[PDB]
Formats: sequence, C-alpha cells, structure tokens
Amino acid sequence: KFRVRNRIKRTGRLRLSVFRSLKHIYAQIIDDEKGVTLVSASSLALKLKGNKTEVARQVGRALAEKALALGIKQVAFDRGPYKYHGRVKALAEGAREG
Amino acid sequence: RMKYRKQQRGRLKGATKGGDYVAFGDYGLVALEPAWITAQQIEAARVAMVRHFRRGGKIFIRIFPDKPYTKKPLEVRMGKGKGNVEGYVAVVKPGRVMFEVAGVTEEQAMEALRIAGHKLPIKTKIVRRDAYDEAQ
Amino acid sequence: YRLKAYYREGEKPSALRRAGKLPGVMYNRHLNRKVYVDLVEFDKVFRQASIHHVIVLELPDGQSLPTLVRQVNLDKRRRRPEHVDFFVLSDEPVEMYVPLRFVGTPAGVRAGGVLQEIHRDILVKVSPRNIPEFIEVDVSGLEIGDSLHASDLKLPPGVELAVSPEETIAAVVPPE
RNA sequence: UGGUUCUCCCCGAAAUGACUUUAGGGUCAGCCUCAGGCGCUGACUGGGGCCUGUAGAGCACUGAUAGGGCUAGGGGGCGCCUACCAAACCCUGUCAAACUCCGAAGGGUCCCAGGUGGAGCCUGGGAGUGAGGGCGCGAGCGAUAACGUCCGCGUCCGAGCGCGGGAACAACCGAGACCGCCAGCUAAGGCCCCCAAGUCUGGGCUAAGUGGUAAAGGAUGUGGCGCCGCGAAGACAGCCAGGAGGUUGGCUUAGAAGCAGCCAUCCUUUAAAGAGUGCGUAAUAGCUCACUGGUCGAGUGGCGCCGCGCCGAAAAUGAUCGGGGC
RNA sequence: UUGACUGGGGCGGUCGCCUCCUAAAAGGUAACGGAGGCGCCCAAAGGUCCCCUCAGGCGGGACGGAAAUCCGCCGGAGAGC
RNA sequence: UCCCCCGUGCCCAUAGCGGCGUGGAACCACCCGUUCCCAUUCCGAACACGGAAGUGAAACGCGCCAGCGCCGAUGGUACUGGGCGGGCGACCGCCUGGGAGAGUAGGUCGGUGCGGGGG
Repeated sequence: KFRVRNRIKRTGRLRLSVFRSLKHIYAQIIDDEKGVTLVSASSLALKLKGNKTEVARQVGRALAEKALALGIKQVAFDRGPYKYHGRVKALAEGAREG
Repeated sequence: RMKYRKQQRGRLKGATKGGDYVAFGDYGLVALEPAWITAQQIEAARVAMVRHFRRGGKIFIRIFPDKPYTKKPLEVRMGKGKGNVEGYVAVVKPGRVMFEVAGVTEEQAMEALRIAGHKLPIKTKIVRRDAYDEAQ
Repeated sequence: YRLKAYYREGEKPSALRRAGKLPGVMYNRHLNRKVYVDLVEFDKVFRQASIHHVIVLELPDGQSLPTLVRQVNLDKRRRRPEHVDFFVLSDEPVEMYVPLRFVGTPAGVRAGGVLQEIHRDILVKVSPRNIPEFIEVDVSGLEIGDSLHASDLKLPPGVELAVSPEETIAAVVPPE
C-alpha cells in the first residue's frame, strides 16, 4: 500500500489536490482546518481534447482564471502519488510556484 | 523460579480478594484472616492432607508463594537483607480459598481439611459448594 | 420455582441487605427493573434451584415473569449474596448453562484415581419452550487416560452446543 | 562550654532545600518583625476548562503461576504405546514496587464569581532558625520487632510543663489563659462514698469479680434465633428377647473368617435386614446395640450462625480496679 | 599535611552525571532502600529531495541448521532506532 | 430535491477480519503497447509515457450476515475527599458526598461536511 501522504506535509494552507485517472486529470483547490473546497478544474469532466499532457495544462489554465477570479494566488502544490512529472500545471497565474 | 526479585514488603489491606469460590474440588478451605503463608506452611499442610487419606483423591492448592521474604543475618543496618534465606510466600487476604479436596466422602474430606487448618498460621472456615456459578 | 419479588423503589441498598431484603435487578432487551427479595427466600429456592432451572417471580401486582439468574454477587468475607440480575425470559432462543450427570463408574478403582468434573454444566443455545433439566454423561470406559469434551453429548433437539466445541468437560486422574 | 543585670505594650519563628575538608559551623533561599509604597489581587469556597496514572481492579504486553486439554521435541522396551517429566497453543484458576487493556476518589493550574483578612503584592532595615519530638494516615528499611529508622500529608508539643478530663503523666479528649467577681450556660468526661452532680426511668444480657484490657486451639458454660430428621410405620432414656442362614469372600491364612493389613461390598432371607462401629487372643469361640414387641405415652436426637462468659494464663521488695466497695 | 558520609568510630562501601522504582495519579520528595548505565561515538551515524516498511508464523524451494538467499499468504508493531 | 460515481476532509474500530450477490452506461481499475519523458541494486512488477481493442476475474464501490474483533449500559459492589465510633491489639463498622474495573442485558458489519461528473 502507499501511505504516501506526501501531503500532510501541507501547513501553509490552500491545497491544490490533483488526481490523475487513466484518461482524465482533476485538480482541486481546498481549504483545510475548515473542510471545504472552492476552485475546481477537471479534465474531460470539463471537455477539452483527448491528450493527457496536452490537456494537462489547458486544464490547469482552467484553475488559473477560475481561481484568480475569486482572489486566490499564493498556494502550495499537491497530490501524493503525484510523482512530480508528466502531469503538470506549469502555468502562469497561481503563485503556488513550480 | 524466575524474574528479577527481592521485593518490597508491602501490606495487606481489606481482603477485596479474600473470597473466591470452590473452583474444582468438592469441598474447601477458605481463609478468615489475612497473612503471609510460607511455602514451608503450604506443603506442611498439603502433605498432611494427602497423608490423612493415603491413596485417596485429588488435592488442589489454589494459593501459591512467589513473594520473596528477606531477612538479616543477626547484625545491624547496611542495605537490604541477604533476603530469602528461609524463602518465599503467598499473600492471603481473609476469604481466599487456599486448598480444596474432591473425589472423597464429606466425612473423609471435611475432616481432612480440618487438620490442614492447624498447619496454617491463620483461622479457617470450611465450605461445600452449589453456590456461585455462571449458569441459567 | 417462584417467589415474591417486591418492586425496589430505590433507596439504601444496605438498609435492605441489613433489614432482610436482597437487592436484585430484572432485565432483557425490553425490561430493566430494580427488585429485592429475602435471603431465606432466595436461598431456599436457589440453593437447590440455582441457575439451571426456571424461576418465576411474583410481583406484588399480578405479574408472573419467567426468569433465570444470570449472575449473583458475593461479599468475599463470608459468602453471602449481595445482588442478583434476573433474566426475564420470553420466547427468543436464549443461551444458558444446563447441568450434566456422570453416571456409572469409569475404570478407576483397582489402583484408584478419581474423575474431575471439568465443567459441571454447559451453555447451549436453546429456545425457552424447551429447557432440559440435566444432561447425561455416558462415560465409564476410560481410565487415567484421556477425557471427553465438546460434541460427545447426546445433545437433544434445539441443543446446538454453544461452546467451542472443544471444552474438556470431564477427566479422570490418579490419586495421592 | 559557661555567664549576659530595670519595667510594660504589640507581632511573633525555625529545627526545611542547595553548596560547603561540610556534618553540633557557615552562604543563599524558606518561615519572623519594622518602615514605606500598591489597593481586593489573600487563604478557603462555588461553577467551568484541560492536566495525572495512585487506590481499587485487570492480564491486552513483560514475567510469574496451580489443574486439565491439545501437542514440536525429549527419557523408557521400541512400533504401535505410556504419567502434562515437558515447548509453544486453548481453556479453568490466579500473582506483580521497577507489568497495564482500565481507572476512582483526590491533587495541580487557568478563567468567572464570592471572600476587608495581624489577607495579599512591591522595595528596603533588623532577625533568629538550619539539634526537633509525639500522634494519625500513606510507604520504605527492619523481624506486617522497638519510646527503632527514613521520607510524604496533617496536627499538636516545641514556644500552651497555663486551665478541665484521663489516678498520676510535653504532645490522647475538651479548649487558645488583658484583669477582677463568694454570677450564670456549656465542653470532654462524669453523677455509690473518698469526689461536684441520679444508688434516675424503661428493656435485656453476665455470675467470672468477668468487668479490672493475652493467642492458636478447646468445652452438653448460659441466653436468643435457624434447618434436617422424624414420633399410632406411637423408644428418646430404662428394659426383655433373638443375639439370623450362603456371611467364616481378599495377599497373609502360621491368622482376617468385623475384633491383623491391601483388595469386596453380592446373596439367603425377616424378628431385619451390620457390605459386622465395638472388649480379645490362635484363629475362631463368647459380651452390647449400631433392629425390631409389652407396659410406659411424650418432646427427643443431628448440624449452625449471634450476644456474654469459661479453660488455655508461671517471676522475683507488699498488695490493690486510682482506693473503698460493688 | 594526613577528607567527608557512617543507626559510635575503625575496617568495608561510597563521593559527579543518566534511567526505572520507592514517590502516596501536578511538580518536588529520604534511607549504608531495590536495579542498571556514562567519563564515549559518528566526516556519515549530519542537510535536504525522492523512494521502501518491520519481527515473526505458515507452507514451497540444489547445495541448504532450527532464520544464509527465492517465491507465496498471514502478521500493525511484538522489530529498528 | 432524491439516486450513482470520481476526488477530499472530519468522527478515529459500533467503520475491523471473515463470509454472502451484486455493479461496467458512466466513471475507476485492470487492461493495450515500450517510440518519446522517466523508470527499477534484475525486472515498465512499481514509478512513467503513449493508446484505447477486451474484462469486472483480480482491486475498489455498494448491499446482507454475527462466527472472530470492537463497543457496551443498569443494577451492585471495590476503593475513597470529609467526618466518626468499637477493641488491648491484628482488625471490624457507621454517617456524609464521589464511584470504578470486571461480568450480565444489549449494540455494531458505520456515521458526516465540501467540491465535482452522470439520470
């Protein structure tokens, strides 16, 4: 089993919980200490193309505008099994860096 | 016959554990006063027990020494006693059932235990059964 | 058997105890009440009745409840009951211990050796309408050797043994 | 080490911690007193919020444990087999300062309140103390010895050897003495006399002078309650009479043929039923009911808790509960 | 000059620090009371990022104990530190 | 509104183990491949990328079951702040507040916010 929880090591509020399926990637901005979610940007549960990586971006841009819209910026990335690689949000806007 | 030992005297308060119930056997020997019973005593009783009815039934000794009884050599003061020397003992709080017999007549059984009591440094009482259990 | 069970109001358990009563309690998934009887009473009944046979209490107001004693407490110094919980029976299949009887005389006399009632009475799941008085033990062909346990009993109908099965229920051993 | 001189008033300790060639000495802290300053924050109490790991209790880990079961292995002839000799493992029972699945009362602290007290807090002047002791409760050491010894919480003595009680008596009971009174109420403990106040009024127990302070263990010592017999199937005590037949079955019989000792516990048969509890020797041979009629016509045998008492109980100058005497 | 403690002193033991217990559920707490350590060690045994999860028990496997190394289940911690 | 499912948090075993049928349209997974990114002390097993043919057998989701596990009263006691008697003592007992642990009855194969995709 993977006890990953690479997260849990999230203390500076605002979590960009991702989630790669086997076709669609979902990202989600969440507030801890007070369990609730705000910004969201799925893969095909949205629409756009059929190419993972390619999509993985236009799917992140999504969070950008969407988020910035309601006054969001500085945050920390996320997703544990994640393995910072292919899946990506390498995009402007959010000051989550990376 | 084990563990790290030469322990603290400690004391015997109320006999909140002085009062079980015949577990096996048929008749029994329950204690009335609290005390430390030297193994020397147990045997000295048990023996006379069996010995009272040569080639008889079964004897059950629920009490069991494990507490080390220390003692000084006949001098003054300087660290705990040589300890043990004489040996170990078991702690009996008024009510505990020490010995219990079975497989024999009450005339034989009852009279058997009576003797034991003389060996023990306490005051005893003899019991039958039919009492406690967990049935319905 | 039976015996008055006067409703316990709820005041000074000792007062009773000392006075003459004997605090108790009756209950099941439905009922739960404070009761009290009388030493001489309860004794005279239990001493022989115990908790193997059914007990029916006569509540001051008509009531006639079928019960059994699930547990009684003792005042260590000089065995004397302190409390009693009564199981108000009904119809649902219930658990309970039933007595056993060892008849005959298994080899063990030439040189001696006596048995050892390893489980006087056992619990077996059964429906109230049927509640065996005592069960039989056809053991008498075993010496200092082994012993019987579990499913070695002619457990009648509705007597699905409620144990392991494996509980050594008897054994014969050497003398002194 | 000893000594240290007039008077009154107010408050009043300490005998602990740390470090000390320190240990009957000393430095700082703690407790005392004085001056000034701050003013409800004091002790204690109520209601909330957490902290805790004891008493109990409990085996879930660490160990210990009696019995049975089951079972690697290991002795013994040796394949089968055989007593837990015996691993783990499952029950039944348990034990533990340095074990805990659990866990009180209680204790600690913060907040809000009550609380004007020889309460508090801040600064400064002066100290003494640093030799404690008893009692109660909780633990070590001891021997569940010591007016023993160490700690912990409290208290009293210390400094209240001032007052009442306890015969007397630092610390047990009562109670904190500015002073005066030939006034009253009460504490403790007392009310037969010494000796103030009932030979007070019911209801019971005890006959030892218990009371007037000793144990295991003993006895139909007394008084009050209980359960088992079982009594026209009318013995419970005198008492009559049989004192049954195969019983005289077992190693040892030299002798068990109860009246040697280890194996029995059947039968015949009725007065009834001794599979013999009893005086013996060589067994055996005899004795009494442990069974039954006649009268006799009634409470009798068997266990068990409770109150009081009795035996157990021997020391040294003359004895006694403080005395007398009950 | 030739120490102190010490149920008299001498002899004996001890003298600082760490950890359990005693210790009475906050701290703290004695005794020549019970029971063990320390007077060092790591240049990786330290940083950070990224991965992995033990010990046992049960089968199955050439040499192969009763754990050498493999494969398969079970095993929340009894290993490790 | 009420269903289904993919992410997530919270309560922290009454959601656990083990059984018993079900779900593939969606989702999810397993699958299809190893050219590229990047991979395993050797293995694309795991990480990873590219694809979607086939499957619900694994795994996960959802239900039912009590045999194991976990929970678990009420009563009643043990012990106990505080106060207090008896006895020479060892110890026993009452008053006033608190009050387990075991064991019984019994309960349980979850509960619940947030955001999404589908009828």
